Amino acid sequence: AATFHWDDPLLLDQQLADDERMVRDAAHAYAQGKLAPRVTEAFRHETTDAAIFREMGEIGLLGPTIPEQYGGPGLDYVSYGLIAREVERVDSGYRSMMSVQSSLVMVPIFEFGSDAQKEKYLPKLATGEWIGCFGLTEPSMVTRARKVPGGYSLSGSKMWITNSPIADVFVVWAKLDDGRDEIRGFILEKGCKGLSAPAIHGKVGLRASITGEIVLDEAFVPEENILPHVKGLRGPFTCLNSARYGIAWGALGAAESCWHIARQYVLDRKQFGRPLAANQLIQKKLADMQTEITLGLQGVLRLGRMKDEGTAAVEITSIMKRNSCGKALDIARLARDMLGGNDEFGVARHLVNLEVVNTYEGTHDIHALILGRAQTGIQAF
Amino acid sequence: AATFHWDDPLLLDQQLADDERMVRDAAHAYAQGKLAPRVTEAFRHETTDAAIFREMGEIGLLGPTIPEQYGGPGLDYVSYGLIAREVERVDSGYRSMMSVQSSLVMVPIFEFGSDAQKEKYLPKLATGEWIGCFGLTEGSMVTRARKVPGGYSLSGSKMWITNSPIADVFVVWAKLDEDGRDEIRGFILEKGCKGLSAPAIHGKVGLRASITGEIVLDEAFVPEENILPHVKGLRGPFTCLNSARYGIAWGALGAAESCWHIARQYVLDRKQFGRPLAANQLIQKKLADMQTEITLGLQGVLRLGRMKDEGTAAVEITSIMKRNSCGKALDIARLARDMLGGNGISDEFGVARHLVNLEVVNTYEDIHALILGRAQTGIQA
Amino acid sequence: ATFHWDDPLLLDQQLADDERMVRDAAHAYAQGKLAPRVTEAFRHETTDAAIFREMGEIGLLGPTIPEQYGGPGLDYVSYGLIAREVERVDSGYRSMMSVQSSLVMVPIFEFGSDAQKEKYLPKLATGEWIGCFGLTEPDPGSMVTRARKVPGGYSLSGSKMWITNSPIADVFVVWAKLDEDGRDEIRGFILEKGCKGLSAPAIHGKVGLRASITGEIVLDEAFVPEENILPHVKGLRGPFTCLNSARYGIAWGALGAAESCWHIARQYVLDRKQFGRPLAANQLIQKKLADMQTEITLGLQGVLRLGRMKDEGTAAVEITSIMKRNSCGKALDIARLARDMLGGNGSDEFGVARHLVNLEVVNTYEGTHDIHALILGRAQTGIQAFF
Amino acid sequence: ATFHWDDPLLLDQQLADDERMVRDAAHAYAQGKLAPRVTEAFRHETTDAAIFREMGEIGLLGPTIPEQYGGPGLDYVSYGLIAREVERVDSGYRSMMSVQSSLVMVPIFEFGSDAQKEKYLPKLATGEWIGCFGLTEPNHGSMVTRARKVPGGYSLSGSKMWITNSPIADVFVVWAKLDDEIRGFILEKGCKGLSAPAIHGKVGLRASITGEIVLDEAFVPEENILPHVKGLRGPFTCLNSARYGIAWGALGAAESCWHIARQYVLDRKQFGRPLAANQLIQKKLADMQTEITLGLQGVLRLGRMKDEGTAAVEITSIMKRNSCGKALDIARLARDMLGSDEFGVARHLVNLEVVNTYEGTHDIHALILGRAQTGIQA
Repeated sequence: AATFHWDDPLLLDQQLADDERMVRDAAHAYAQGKLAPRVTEAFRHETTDAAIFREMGEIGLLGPTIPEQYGGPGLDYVSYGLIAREVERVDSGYRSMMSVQSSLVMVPIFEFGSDAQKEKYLPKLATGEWIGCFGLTEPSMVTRARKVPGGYSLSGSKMWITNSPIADVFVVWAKLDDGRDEIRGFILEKGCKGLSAPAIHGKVGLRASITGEIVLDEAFVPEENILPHVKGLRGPFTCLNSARYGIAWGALGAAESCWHIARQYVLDRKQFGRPLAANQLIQKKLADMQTEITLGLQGVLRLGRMKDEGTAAVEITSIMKRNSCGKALDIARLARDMLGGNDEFGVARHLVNLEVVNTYEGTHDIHALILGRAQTGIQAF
Repeated sequence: AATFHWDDPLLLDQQLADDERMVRDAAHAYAQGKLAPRVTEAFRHETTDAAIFREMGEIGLLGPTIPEQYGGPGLDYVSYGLIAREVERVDSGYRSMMSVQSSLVMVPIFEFGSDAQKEKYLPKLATGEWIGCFGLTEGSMVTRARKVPGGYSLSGSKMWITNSPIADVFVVWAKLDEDGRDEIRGFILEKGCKGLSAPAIHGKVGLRASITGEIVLDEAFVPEENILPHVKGLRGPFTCLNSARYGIAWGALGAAESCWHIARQYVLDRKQFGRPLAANQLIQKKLADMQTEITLGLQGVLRLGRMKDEGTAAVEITSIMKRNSCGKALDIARLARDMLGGNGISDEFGVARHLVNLEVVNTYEDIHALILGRAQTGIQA
Repeated sequence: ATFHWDDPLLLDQQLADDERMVRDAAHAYAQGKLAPRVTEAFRHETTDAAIFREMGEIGLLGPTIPEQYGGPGLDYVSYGLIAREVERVDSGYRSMMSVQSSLVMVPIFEFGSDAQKEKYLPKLATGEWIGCFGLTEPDPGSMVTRARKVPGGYSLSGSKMWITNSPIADVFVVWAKLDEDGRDEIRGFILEKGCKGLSAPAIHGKVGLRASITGEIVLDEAFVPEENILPHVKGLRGPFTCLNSARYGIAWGALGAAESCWHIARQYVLDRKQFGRPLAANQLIQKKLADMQTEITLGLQGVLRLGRMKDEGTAAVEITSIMKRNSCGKALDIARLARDMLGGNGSDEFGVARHLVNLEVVNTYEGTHDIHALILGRAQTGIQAFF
Repeated sequence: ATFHWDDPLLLDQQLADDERMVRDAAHAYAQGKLAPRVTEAFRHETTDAAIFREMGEIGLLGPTIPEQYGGPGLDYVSYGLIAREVERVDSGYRSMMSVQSSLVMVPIFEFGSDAQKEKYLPKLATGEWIGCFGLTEPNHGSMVTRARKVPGGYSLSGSKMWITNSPIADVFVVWAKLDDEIRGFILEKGCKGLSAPAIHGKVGLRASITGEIVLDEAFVPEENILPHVKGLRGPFTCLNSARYGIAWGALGAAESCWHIARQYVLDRKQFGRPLAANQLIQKKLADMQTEITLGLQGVLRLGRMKDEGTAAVEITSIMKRNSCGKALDIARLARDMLGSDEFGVARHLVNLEVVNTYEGTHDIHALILGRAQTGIQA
């Protein structure tokens, strides 16, 4: 008769290749060892210790799928997932910091940049010497690029850019007018005249990470700084799609923490002679947590394997990001409502983080509509 | 480059061996061909239909995991599930009939029986020549076996026994006191044997397409050669139930898919405000939830099926999958029912049949939440 | 003061003495005459047309219709109360009644000529004449039933589907488009049983509402004299006023079916044991019982207050959306809750299963759960989201 | 007739003229004085005991207490409308007020001596004296805080936890065992052996100052024990009265979330139109509207029943449980709609998460109600 691992019912551990398991082990060791002791004060006062980029770099956690050639650790998509799951187990803020370097900065430069851009930027982003941000979202994009001698002059604002006040490297999307008017990507650097990055304070969720603007006022960008190999929606969206995948895995790490913190709490606490764990209702909730996490992980894992094999279409990412974020939130709320205080209150932190996460990279509802269109051939917006 | 399959987002078809695809397609052809034309009649009138057993036996779908040595098709657990899903895709009542034969009759005989019992019973059960049934419901059981000359005499009633009013072979579990210990033992019986009655139950709300009844034991004589020698206690009926719940977890997903596909076609065909129903955001969200929940549920039963084939699967996992599958199928059936208008005459009101079937299935035994609550906490409620 | 678990807010004390007496008479009739019928009627899909006369005699047909025309001249609160008592037994019987009242008597009274009113209403009040309402076709703006002017009146061709009472109806109120002067508008026409070109075949093998006979209305150039056209309404206003009336009684009725499933569930857990303990003492069971009580209790406050506002003419049509959506949704959740609490498979308790399939149709008829959400959303925002 | 999206059942029209005045009085104060404070007060867990002064001035404290003792002599419906308007701004503010009214003034008025009543009620009423209520103990009816008879007459030892208002209280209503039964004792700021230190770093209710009560053989003069209550009836009476106020207040918080969510979807655009054009959005809006609309009928009728004398205690269980659960769901719906003023919702949300869980995580009101239906305890 087989052992039952309640904490891994389907033995995900045995579904992994050994280098994958050991990437997971390293990320785990790092987050629990270096981020967990930081998290309570950092979230409380809204502090980001940028040395974190430098830290994840040293052990090869920045841009996991980027080839060794360009300074990356040359890992697969399953490994990218496991890393994100381990970092978010501690805090979603720290997962975002990492999501931005990997998917929103390193990925566009690798996929759409020339050989010189890749050689100049990727090695230093891989180590965390250089910190990246990604400028898409604005306060139908308005930000413009006008051809000038030597390159391009950019004007417009981006808003809600994580990493931007501390960023070395900016991947900015703007419309460039041929007679056709299309979306292009540009690489900018800290120090470029016309480039501002004011910080943003007061966030309710993701408070462990720092966010800001990118303000452009005729910021000169040379010819060698336009991403040569992409035009239109493809650029920004390939980035978002990569990020959603890590977010799919990450939210599940958050969900596991809440689940474990709830589980221990009811083992520990008592009402009317018995530990809370004796309660029938309590056991249904714990069974719900375990079930949804268990299925979610098979979901993201399978997506990882398909992405690795090139058989994964983009709508699968809607399923998993929507599912992980939605279920993680449900689990955080269940866990929250199981607590009677006003320490094990890390749960309250995970909860407000997940409230934000479920709102970014596409709402729960817009992902539903993506699946609805793919099922019906009818757009509902 | 990779195409999306709304009907199989994760490409489960590609996660199978061509072997298991052919087993799946064979069961599909049978069920759509032979069972589907019957079902509305059989459900509405709670008809007694037995020719299904030969039909599935001929094509080697009865007792899939029983070796060829005893007339079985020697298949694995993954293939069992695929067959069960395909039968339930038509009706849970038919899947039920088939579940008794394979899991609750051929399985205990094969596992706990003597060689002679195995060659007497299994090959006739395998072809459907003999219809089996399973007497458990009435650890604290009241049905009793007494030591007598040349064997045992049995007394008691078994309630809600599917296939019983038409069975040729009865696997009855009764308590036997001997030497001081009062353990649980299993017994084989045959049709038309003195002291044995199998009267029917009519007027069921669900599972109507399947004949159910009682087993009535009035000091019924059983030879020594008919007591299952290799099991006493819990492990006897538990083994069978575990096997059945594996099949059920797979089967409920089939019924869930029927409701989903029916609801999807219906909202594409039906128009309101000059516009297909499928154009509505509210409709699309529902279709996204159905697709999500089935897709994850199918990865769940796939993994478990692979884990059983490698002896890596603890019994608690089965509780996860059976609970999830049945739960989610019912929600989906309710979602689909609530999406339809009109009342009973169209094909789409196959949803209503599936619905009441699943209401029975979901409450037949929250036994599984508790099993899992205890597996996590150690504490029983 | 003590607790009434069955009536926490003592709704019984919020009623007027006449309203209370009207309720007890509806209770006495439903329990005495309808309860003994319902199990076989539902199982065999039989409707005893004699029910309509029984209902007529005691003033349950067109409760709000004036005594001039045979109605008992009662207030809206009393109408609701009547619908709750009938639906306590079966939604199929409440259906029969709400059709006669809101979908037949109401439109003739409100829109008809003096001549039509006196010709039709008294016999619909006694139940001598059975009515049915022809709007739904195989939303009303996309209607294809067509009336065309001929010498002496109109010719009607089209098809109506899922029409309760139609196979046994003496009176048919049929909605059809008529191009006239400038505009193609919706008109209501009265038809009698026997009329040439008019057929009402029954529909058989329903999943829900099996206790009420339902059918079609098939018009094949059926002649309608000028005297049979509702003179005093055009367009959506016609069908809608009737539906608003029907939804009000449906919103009260559904709480009746909810109450039955609640009472049945509670008695069951009082009787059954599990692991040596009465099912009643389980915590989760008590949570479900508390949810049922709460939703019913609040749902009743809602429909009563709606009842009051209508009687004093302060109620807008949107408040009917709230209470129809709420009563039906909550009643369905409660029916599902009760069903999931029982083991077995088909007895007295599987009266719940009857109430359940009934409520599944009810939730789906006279505007879906979602359609009423969208009426409410539009009223809150000024932006229509229907299409 | 005209439809009122924001008051579909015309609750205005169900209230007496003086009841509508008291509501608006509380509304005016809340929006005028409390709303401009709340963001900073909440964010930095600062409380301004001036609120007691301002509420006492306009008679919002102990609203059901007779004019004879300095209260406004109002009815239960009025208390409810007051709770609702304060919580509309913040659950923390409502909490401080609800302690003053239901957990201090009510037991003194109900169980006290005429002299205790004359000393404390008037100063509590004006908010010159700030009160608090000592029942809940660190780990725990069967409490451990005990009174033993000394010479005239009592010595109390024990601890009480999560006590709102304590670090700023003038008056302390403590429940202790004495033989063996539960009794209430009045202590005042200054009594030797009595300490009320603050609890900092709360997730929710951050706008109400909270603390503990530590009694180290604190002496209570014999004149200070409540003479007219023994056992469970004492603390329960206070809790039942407070639950009633919370039942109204939770709806006020729910209303703000609904109104904030509504305006947000009206103001914000996506794909060329307002969010409010989305079907998924309108259904949420319709649910919020329905549950609030119904919840209000429920607490209004309960109010009228209290004023009549026709309400058992179990009804308060239905309404508190409903109001808190529904308010919390609505707050979460509202949170999940937002992409700033609007984030008043996140504050209402953390408040409602605390408020819903305050009486244990095992749903005591379901059981009270289940018991009441079956006759069989859980």
